[PDB]
Amino acid sequence: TLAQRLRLGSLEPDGLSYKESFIVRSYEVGVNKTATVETIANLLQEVGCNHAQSVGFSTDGFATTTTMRLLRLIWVTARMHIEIYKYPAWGDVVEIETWCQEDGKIGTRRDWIIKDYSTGVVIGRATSKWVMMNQDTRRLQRVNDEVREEYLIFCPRTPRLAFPEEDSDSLKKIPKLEEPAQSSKLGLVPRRADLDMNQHVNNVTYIGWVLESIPQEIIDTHELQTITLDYRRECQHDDIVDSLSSREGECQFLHFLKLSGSGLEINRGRTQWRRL
Amino acid sequence: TLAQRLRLGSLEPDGLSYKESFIVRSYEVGVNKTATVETIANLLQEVGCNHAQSVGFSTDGFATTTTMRLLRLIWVTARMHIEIYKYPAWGDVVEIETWCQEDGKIGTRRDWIIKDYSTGVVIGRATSKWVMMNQDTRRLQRVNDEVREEYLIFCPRTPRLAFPEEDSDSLKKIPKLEEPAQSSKLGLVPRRADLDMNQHVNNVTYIGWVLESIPQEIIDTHELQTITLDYRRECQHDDIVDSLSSREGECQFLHFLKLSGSGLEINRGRTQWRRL
Ligand SMILES: Fc1cccc(F)c1-c1nc2ncsc2cc1Cl
Ligand SMILES: Fc1cccc(F)c1-c1nc2ncsc2cc1Cl
Repeated sequence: TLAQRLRLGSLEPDGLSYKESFIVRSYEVGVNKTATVETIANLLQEVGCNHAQSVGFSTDGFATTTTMRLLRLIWVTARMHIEIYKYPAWGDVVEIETWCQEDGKIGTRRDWIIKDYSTGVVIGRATSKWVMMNQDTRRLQRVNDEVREEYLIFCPRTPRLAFPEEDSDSLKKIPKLEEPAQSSKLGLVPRRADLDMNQHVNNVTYIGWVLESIPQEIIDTHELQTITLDYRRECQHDDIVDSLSSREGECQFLHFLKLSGSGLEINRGRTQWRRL
Repeated sequence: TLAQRLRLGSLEPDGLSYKESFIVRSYEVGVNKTATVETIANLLQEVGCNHAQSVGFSTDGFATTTTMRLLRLIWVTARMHIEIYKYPAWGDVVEIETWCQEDGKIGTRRDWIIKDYSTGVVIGRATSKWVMMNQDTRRLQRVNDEVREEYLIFCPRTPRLAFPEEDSDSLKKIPKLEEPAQSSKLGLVPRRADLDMNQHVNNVTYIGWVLESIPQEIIDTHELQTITLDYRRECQHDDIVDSLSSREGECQFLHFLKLSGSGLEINRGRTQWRRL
């Protein structure tokens, strides 16, 4: 397709990773005169999509194989973990590599390295854990041996980890914060613009909501260094959400999104912050 | 710079208009599987900012001349008018031409043509009125003959109009909608994410707030064909917005944005809709 030809990317030599670069646009930058986390997350999704496209997945339910489509099987995000050392500026060229390895029998892990292409310096990295689910029962699966063959051709056989260090913050359990929470943002409702292709509430919306929970004093004086998010439930368009946070100039916060009425958990998270 | 070498864009020969093309990315497409209005608005900003950059304007300012810098002056939208005939799909390429001509001495008019990249068929167009504003006082300004000298070199001598037709919808005055209004979206609040470099509410957010007021039946069964938005008074980060609309297979809405507390008008608008 024309987009594959023109895009600033391509499969890498071994064909087991994808690389694409993006010119940071003027509207992508926030109060810190640099790319918002939302922007970064979007680009993580874009390169993930384009990787899938380039190995022959026919953009249906994302990353679904020919058999998965037939057996009504999909990939759902259990965890996202983003770490940014340095937010890029308007007009910077950011290179992002992404690839996918097996994650035992439960599902799949997608990683990302984020470079400033000019310097070649790593400005961020990211890792994510996904699980196979029957889209009809919404119930988890041992990854069929049929499916594994279809996708593992396009994955490195031996570990490639964006986070290869020992007790990696990326795999740390997140506990439920104790109510009442130090900070809260109450009665949040998805806006229309927050809804994706398939009418699900966008990952960037969950990110936004986590930040809404943070005290003005911290965002005025600090920048987000890491975010971790575990997803339990999809938030419906008319659902009403309370976003909570507590602590646990370099600070961490525990997060928790629940439904205002039910009290039911939508997600929980952790965010680390650096001083400006 | 590397960004300009990699952008699908360039000044035209004459140095009086700028053209840049875009691949519609995965997260830029809404429920209709086509680019959102928020993406198209964003793209119109980007191509305008890159035209500024291309004739030697610096960063930290959209088209703010050497003097404007010194006086702490910026450009703000008085009126936006967009028309889309066809929304590009995920993966499609659109070319946008943009240029800027003078609007008496109250300010400047920026216009856009949107074409399909391959064919060069017109799928959309836009025009806008901008006025100078002190970025600190947030107060509108007499356009200096000093600043006119600095920019007028890069504006075509004789009118170029994206809307060359006679009694153009783009120039028609917008009446006050009669309250109480058919449709409403109350207690809207700027998100942290809506705030730009300088800490004020993005142009695109006001468009979103207008679409929030339209009934679900319409968005489910129709596409936005045109929008006219007047910006009368700014939304502050701490302000709360009520967004109103009424009617007046092609349907129109009169719009009105006011502050929940004051009852102060910030914006008034028209939207024209086509059936999917
Ligand atoms: F898109 C892919 C191209 C090549 C190899 C892969 F493993 C994938 C893939 N990426 C995923 N990302 C999140 S779940 C998921 C599942 C798969 Cl099969
Ligand atoms: F960017 C520009 C490049 C070239 C010529 C111009 F006149 C501009 C310009 N464009 C604007 N667009 C909205 S306000 C505004 C003001 C100016 Cl001075």
